[PDB]
Amino acid sequence: PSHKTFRIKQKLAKKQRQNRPIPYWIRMRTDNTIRYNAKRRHWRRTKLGF
Amino acid sequence: GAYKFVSELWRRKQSDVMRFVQRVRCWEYRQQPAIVRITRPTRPDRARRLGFKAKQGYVVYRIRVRRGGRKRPVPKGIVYGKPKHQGITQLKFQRNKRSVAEERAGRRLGGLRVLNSYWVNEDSTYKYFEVILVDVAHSAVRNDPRINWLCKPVHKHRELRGLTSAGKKFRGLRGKGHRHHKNRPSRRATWKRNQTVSLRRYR
Amino acid sequence: PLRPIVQCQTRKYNMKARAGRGFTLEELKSAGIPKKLAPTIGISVDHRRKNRSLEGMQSNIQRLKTYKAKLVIFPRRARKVKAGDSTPEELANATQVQGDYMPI
Amino acid sequence: RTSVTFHRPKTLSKARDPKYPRISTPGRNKLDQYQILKYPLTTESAMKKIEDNNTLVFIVDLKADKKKIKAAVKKMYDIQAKKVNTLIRPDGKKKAYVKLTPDYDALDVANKIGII
Amino acid sequence: VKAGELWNKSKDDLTKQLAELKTELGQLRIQKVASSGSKLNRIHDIRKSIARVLTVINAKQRAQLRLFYKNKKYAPLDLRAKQTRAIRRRLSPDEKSRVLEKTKKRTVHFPQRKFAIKA
Amino acid sequence: VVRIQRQRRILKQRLKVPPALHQFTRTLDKNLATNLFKMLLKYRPEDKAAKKERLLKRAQAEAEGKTVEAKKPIVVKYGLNHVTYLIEQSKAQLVVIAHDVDPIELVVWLPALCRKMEVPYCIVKGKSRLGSIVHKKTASVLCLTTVKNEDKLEF
RNA sequence: UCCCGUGAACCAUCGAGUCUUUGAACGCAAGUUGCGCCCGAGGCCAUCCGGCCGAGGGCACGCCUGCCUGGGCGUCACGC
RNA sequence: CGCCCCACGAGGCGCCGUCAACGAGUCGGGUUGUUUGGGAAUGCAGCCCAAAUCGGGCGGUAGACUCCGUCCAAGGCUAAA
RNA sequence: GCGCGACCCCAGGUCAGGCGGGACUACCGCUGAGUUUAAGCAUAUAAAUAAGCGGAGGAGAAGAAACUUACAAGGAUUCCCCUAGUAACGGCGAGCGAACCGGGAGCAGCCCAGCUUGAGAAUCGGGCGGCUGUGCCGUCCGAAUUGUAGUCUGGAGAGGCG
Ligand SMILES: [Mg+2]
Ligand SMILES: [Mg+2]
Ligand SMILES: [Mg+2]
Ligand SMILES: [Mg+2]
Ligand SMILES: [Mg+2]
Ligand SMILES: [Mg+2]
Ligand SMILES: [Mg+2]
Ligand SMILES: [Mg+2]
Ligand SMILES: [Mg+2]
Ligand SMILES: [Mg+2]
Ligand SMILES: [Mg+2]
Ligand SMILES: [Mg+2]
Ligand SMILES: [Mg+2]
Ligand SMILES: [Mg+2]
Repeated sequence: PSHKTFRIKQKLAKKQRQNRPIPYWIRMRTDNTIRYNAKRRHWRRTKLGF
Repeated sequence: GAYKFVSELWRRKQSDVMRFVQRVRCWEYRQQPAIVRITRPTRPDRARRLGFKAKQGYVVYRIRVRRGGRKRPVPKGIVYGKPKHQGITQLKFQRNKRSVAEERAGRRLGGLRVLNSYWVNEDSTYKYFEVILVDVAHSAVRNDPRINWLCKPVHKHRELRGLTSAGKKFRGLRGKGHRHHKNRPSRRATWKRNQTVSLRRYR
Repeated sequence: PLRPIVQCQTRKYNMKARAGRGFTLEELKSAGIPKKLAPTIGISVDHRRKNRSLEGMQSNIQRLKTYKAKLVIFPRRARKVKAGDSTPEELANATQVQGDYMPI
Repeated sequence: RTSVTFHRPKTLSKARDPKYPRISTPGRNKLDQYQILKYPLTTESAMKKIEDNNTLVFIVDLKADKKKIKAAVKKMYDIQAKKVNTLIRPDGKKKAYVKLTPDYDALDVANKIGII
Repeated sequence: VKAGELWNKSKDDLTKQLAELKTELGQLRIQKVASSGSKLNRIHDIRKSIARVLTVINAKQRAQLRLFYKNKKYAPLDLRAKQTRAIRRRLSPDEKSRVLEKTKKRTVHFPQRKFAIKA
Repeated sequence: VVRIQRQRRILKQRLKVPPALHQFTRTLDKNLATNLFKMLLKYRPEDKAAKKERLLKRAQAEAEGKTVEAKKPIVVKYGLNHVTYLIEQSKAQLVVIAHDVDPIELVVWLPALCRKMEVPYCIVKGKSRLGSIVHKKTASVLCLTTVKNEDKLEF
């Protein structure tokens, strides 16, 4: 909500920085397995629940 | 040699001298807090024989405990079971009140280690035990050859675990032959030893 | 350390000798081997046993005497040989005897 | 006595006088000027602030307060702030709008540090 | 800059160099947002040199401070030998060797002698 | 604390003290007590300040002469165990028991002991005042075994 | 220049260091970066040689040994 | 392997006969609950009773007596297996 | 209008310290079921367990007989083997169940309180200072005579003698 605690804003910051598709270059690091970012979250699908 | 005189004086516990001096103390005790520091043993010869010394770091605490048994703490007295564990009010606790006093003082006095405890007064409601504790940090106790044994780490919360003189009595270790053989090393260690299905290699 | 010849208890085994825990004070005294010093020179001491028979007492004395005949003891210091010790030439030939050096 | 109530007497206390200091080393300043002023944000929306309103937009350590921001903006850059506004931008860091007293020129400072 | 030369410096010059490194990182952090290329990488060197000079400062300061409070005086909780809580509470050796008179006599007399057999 | 220590003495008043404890509350009268304590002060035990000098200055008598010239120093004796030892060997020529020892059982029996072994005793008032004689915080019992020949009659 | 060496390394290893907010968690709290008190390196002016901004650091609870300040005719002595 | 040499104090061994102190609401008893293989009750616990010093606990059937064997509680520490 | 000593007890951000929490294999203590078995079930069994609440160490607990035995007797603790699915116990039903003896593994005994310096607290602590720094020494304060230290622990021991 518009009146959010600083703790919840603090944790929304990090759950924001944790949404980006994996960098283009990681994919060529040696003996690599990370393929796509399997920890995406969408605001309409998976609610943080906090 | 005074301790023998005072020893028999305290042995004659129905004489009128002890009846007086003991009832008045029962009033004084009943008017003070449950756990209280007392600067001197009230029974110096009893304390001597249990290892009290007039040396710094040995402190004496009077713990008041209540009398009577243990009534099963369930939601009303309603025990879900078969008629044979369906009783409430006549069950007795398995640790003596002396040990309960030691183990009350063990929870109150975190930093100091229980050594012993001895009866001092009693009535219909309460028993009063004076519990000798030791400060295992003061140099006068760290440099005594006779009582270092209590500063080694295997001796933390003796009373919480059953290792004092009153502890052994309710653990069943006053006794040696049969009549006391199941209680060594402990009744649960005996039970495990006796239940192990020993399946040897070349059975 | 050494052990006594004793009899077993219990009718089933009364006739079979076996090793005990220690020589009684009476054997250690009558052998010339003091109470405090028998564990020092490798002889057990058992304060709890009772001797009721000359036969047992003399048998255990015989074990003590044989052991004191074939015992060698190094000095507490290098040159100071006191009473109860043994000669240098005796000490130079002592080995670690292994197994049961007195079978019962 | 006068009153039927015994209130506890007045005793006297001494101040702590340790025989050994608990923390010997002198604590360094960790919210120093260089932590407290990370880097000036240089979006075009802020570039407009530089020339319209005589303001510099910094990104400051999240545990900053306006008093420390003005003090550091003075020690660094050798200016003063007539007023600072702060907000914690949703990505996580704090952003501070430092308005210069109109003695100093924001263009001049922006070109003394290189923003525009 | 190399720790060999840093340990070979005065206190004031050491503080100067910290001021200079944090100002050089000040400038590289500025130009991270705008410019790029070859001065974007000097950041990592400058950060590590800040760490070097601060580690030098702290190591030398605490070494001096041990030299002064290690006069066998009361030592502070940031110098007192941390090992583990159990080790700190064990008894000292002169305290674990503490015995009684009836026992120190039992060893001054009547020790454990050295014996063999077959004599 | 004050409240309980007041009903303490009040309840000791109300209750019927048995004779063994009531032989106290019958103390020495002030005049004879002061006369006695004058002699007790004359025979005080040794100061800490004075006990270093007596061991310091015999150092030379041992080092050079090698011969001890001490005569017996005679002072009052104290301490419950020691005084019961003296009394029960009957080496105690005068006993002075504090009335107010707590716990009382430490001296409930010294009157009877001195009585049935025929040793003169008094139940004086003030264990702290006894303690002052010997330089301790309490004394709880004193006894005299021997006095100087210059004051036998006074004794 | 990191190269026949005070010397690279997402190297091994461990002694010298740092170790934000928390947490038994300890100033009081807590859907609060909420609200207190004490000390204080430094500097300003002087409403005095004092006050203000301070960097840092403190303030829990029960306890043990010692010390300081106290209370109670509880027991006393010595006194007005 | 070297320098320092161990005593009038302690211990051992032997003689003696006079001493010879040993742990209290603790043991023990009744009853109650639990526990046990422990059975006129194995332990433990509550409550009440409540000690002894030519004395106390045991000898797996409750009891009185005579004798016997056995040990000395109610304080504490202790590796290895 | 006093100066005091003790006792009890206060408040101290006083000097120096010790306590809480965490992991679960094993170890110690309390608490404590029922499904099941009994071809029903109500004691019994499940079980002196699972769960619950606490305490430690690297092992813990136990431990030098107020023991067993009836022998020609043995001699602390612990574990393995046998004793023994036996004595016992049990709606004597289902079921349950140890010990002494013996064989092995390993082996180790100790220390206090008391009557016992009284020509003399010889004991201990804290502050300060010095050094050889896990301590030792010099000095001050204090604890302690309601007894610290020393001798003694039943196998003895205290004495006197050699
Ligand atoms: Mg929706
Ligand atoms: Mg705002
Ligand atoms: Mg139960
Ligand atoms: Mg029963
Ligand atoms: Mg019953
Ligand atoms: Mg033990
Ligand atoms: Mg139930
Ligand atoms: Mg069924
Ligand atoms: Mg069925
Ligand atoms: Mg059914
Ligand atoms: Mg069963
Ligand atoms: Mg469980
Ligand atoms: Mg153990
Ligand atoms: Mg068979």
